[PDB]
Amino acid sequence: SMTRFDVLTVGNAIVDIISRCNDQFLIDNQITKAAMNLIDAERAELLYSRMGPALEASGGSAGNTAAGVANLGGKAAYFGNVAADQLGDIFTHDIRAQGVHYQTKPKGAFPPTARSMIFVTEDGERSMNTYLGACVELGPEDVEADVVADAKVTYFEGYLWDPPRAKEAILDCARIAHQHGREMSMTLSDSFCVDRYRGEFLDLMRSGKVDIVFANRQEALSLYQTDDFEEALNRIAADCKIAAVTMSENGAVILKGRERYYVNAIRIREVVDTTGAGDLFASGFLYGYTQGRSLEDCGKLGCLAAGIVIQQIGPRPMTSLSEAAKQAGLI
Amino acid sequence: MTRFDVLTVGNAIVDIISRCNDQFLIDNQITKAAMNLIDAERAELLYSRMGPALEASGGSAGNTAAGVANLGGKAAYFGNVAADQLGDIFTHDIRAQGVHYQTKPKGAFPPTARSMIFVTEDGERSMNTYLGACVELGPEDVEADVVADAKVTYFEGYLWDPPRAKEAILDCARIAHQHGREMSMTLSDSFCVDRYRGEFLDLMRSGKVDIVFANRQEALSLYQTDDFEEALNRIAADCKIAAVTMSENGAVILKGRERYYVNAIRIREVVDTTGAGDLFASGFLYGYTQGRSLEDCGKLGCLAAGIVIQQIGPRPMTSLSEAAKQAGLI
Ligand SMILES: Nc1ncnc2c1ncn2[C@@H]1O[C@H](CO)[C@@H](O)[C@H]1O
Ligand SMILES: Nc1ncnc2c1ncn2[C@@H]1O[C@H](CO)[C@@H](O)[C@H]1O
Ligand SMILES: Nc1ncnc2c1ncn2[C@@H]1O[C@H](CO)[C@@H](O)[C@H]1O
Ligand SMILES: Nc1ncnc2c1ncn2[C@@H]1O[C@H](CO)[C@@H](O)[C@H]1O
Ligand SMILES: [K+]
Ligand SMILES: [K+]
Repeated sequence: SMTRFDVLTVGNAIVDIISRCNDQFLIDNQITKAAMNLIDAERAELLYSRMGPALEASGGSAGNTAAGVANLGGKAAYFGNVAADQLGDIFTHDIRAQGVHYQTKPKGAFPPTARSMIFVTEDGERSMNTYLGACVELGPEDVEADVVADAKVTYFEGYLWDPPRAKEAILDCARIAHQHGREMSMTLSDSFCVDRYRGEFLDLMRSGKVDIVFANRQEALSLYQTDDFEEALNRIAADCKIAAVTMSENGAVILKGRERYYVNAIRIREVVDTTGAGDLFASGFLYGYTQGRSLEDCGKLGCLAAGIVIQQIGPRPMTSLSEAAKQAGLI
Repeated sequence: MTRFDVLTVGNAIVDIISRCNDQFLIDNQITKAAMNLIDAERAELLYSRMGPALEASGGSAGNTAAGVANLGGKAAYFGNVAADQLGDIFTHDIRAQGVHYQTKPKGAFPPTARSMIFVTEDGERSMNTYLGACVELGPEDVEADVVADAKVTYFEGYLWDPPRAKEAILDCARIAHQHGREMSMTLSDSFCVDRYRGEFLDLMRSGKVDIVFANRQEALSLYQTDDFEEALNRIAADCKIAAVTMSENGAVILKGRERYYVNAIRIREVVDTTGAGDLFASGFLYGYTQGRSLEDCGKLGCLAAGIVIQQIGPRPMTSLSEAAKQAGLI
């Protein structure tokens, strides 16, 4: 039975730069609200010059998910490329300190470590502005084949389709994972990311390279270019073995063939910062999944972790998810 | 018209913040509630044992300048960072708050100072500081026109650790007083006071410092006494104005024989005490440079301090001017 890892995740290694803003700031700066907005180095400088005093926290969607799995008690690993700089050192420290295996080697100091300027509005929504930096170097050379072979699930970001060579690494992961009887999972990441790579994402699912897909409502609607959510659910269920579809305050639904399992969102005192919600939903789900739990219980664990992360600043819970899961009887 | 209300001078530091259990401090021989100086090797070692962290611009005087600006006052800062990413963060955050900050980095080594701050379940903070580029702060960093044009110049007792910062401070005191401005200092930390007791007393008695900030522990340390009433009597005799904080018991402001007691504000929970004294000084000095009564200066200080301890991060993320308006202090 013994496997070295429950979950390997693969993504853009990013440090977040976080500030609260008013609604007008997003309009003035033509930032798309609630989305991941890619930016070049010049725009990164410009936006930073306009940003208020900030807090820094290690981020990266898949990075956050790996950290969450480790926090819950699972065995996690991560592939993602930073630079040999202070931001890279922060990223390396934080993920390793959480007890995630992280061994991707920087290639030099330039391009520098990716950062995302995340603007949080009063409603708690987050709008991200990401300079990919050293993420553009992630490639097949960064696949630790022994780790993929020894991970129950390898999970990756749709966001990896933006940098040039990351997709080649992911295809290598899929080959190795499936040769060793493991499963592959992806998140659709962002509705505009889906707009960019819709055909390629559908191909990953239909060809069986991806077994388990994570989406939110917006991403699922985007995937099929529909405004009919019921259509989106029917189609996603036909395109992948298992789909986990989140619906913000309305909880989540897990699909497997004709099976549907609806889960409620937890009670929130107040939505502080939604950054990381989907990532931590994936942590909870994948932790449950690799512990042999029912699909419903995987959904419950996802909703618990996501509800915790949106009540704090920072994309990675600072409290014990295992303790919260125990208190909730999810164990 | 004067360009600045408050110029502060201190060690420019980025904070690296994590919550820990009580045993961690014991295992690592970290003095609880204190500023613990560390070398580069110890910084690497402690970081290797620290959990996932959050980074936020810090530096005691940096936080104070940011708080004055937040309240609506006009603030400037002198402090030295390196030409590196942490220095860029520090530079951005203080300038983004509307603080004049023009100190030029001198190189990439030593790198920008950082302090690993461990917050225990009681909200207490224990700081472990590698001074880095702070050791390079000297007289060359004094913007004489800024000192000349600031109502109050305020500095950290912490500046007595790096080698040449005290020379910059003596130059500031000269310029400030030549232009009829006032000088202020904070005693910073009780162990810092133990290190520089005689020098601090000399700054006060010689008139180089006009307004002194202390907490209870610092005041007791200054006179090596267990008697808080003795410490208050003595500190009042040694400086023109003393502002002495007493944590949950508020503060007392002393001027000659005058004493003004002020209450702590009501709080939801002590999340992280980092910055409490810094922000008390922000509120006090903001009030002081707006011509407010010493009691109202104390009340502004207690408001700002009470806000900062209810959040993670040494610099309030909320509007202090709005809070002051709501509390009817402005
Ligand atoms: N292009 C990107 N790829 C992967 N993660 C990203 C991207 N932009 C922002 N993020 C991360 O998304 C997280 C929230 O899901 C943040 O912690 C942030 O670092
Ligand atoms: N407003 C909200 N209230 C409760 N949970 C939420 C909210 N927004 C997001 N979530 C949680 O985050 C997940 C992904 O958005 C959801 O499935 C849900 O569990
Ligand atoms: N040696 C030091 N000099 C000045 N400020 C410091 C020192 N060590 C820690 N600090 C700062 O003290 C602040 C809290 O008062 C923290 O934000 C931290 O950066
Ligand atoms: N427990 C507390 N409750 C309210 N205010 C506090 C507390 N601890 C410290 N402070 C504030 O911070 C200042 C410096 O410690 C005090 O004068 C006080 O105003
Ligand atoms: K969050
Ligand atoms: K604080």
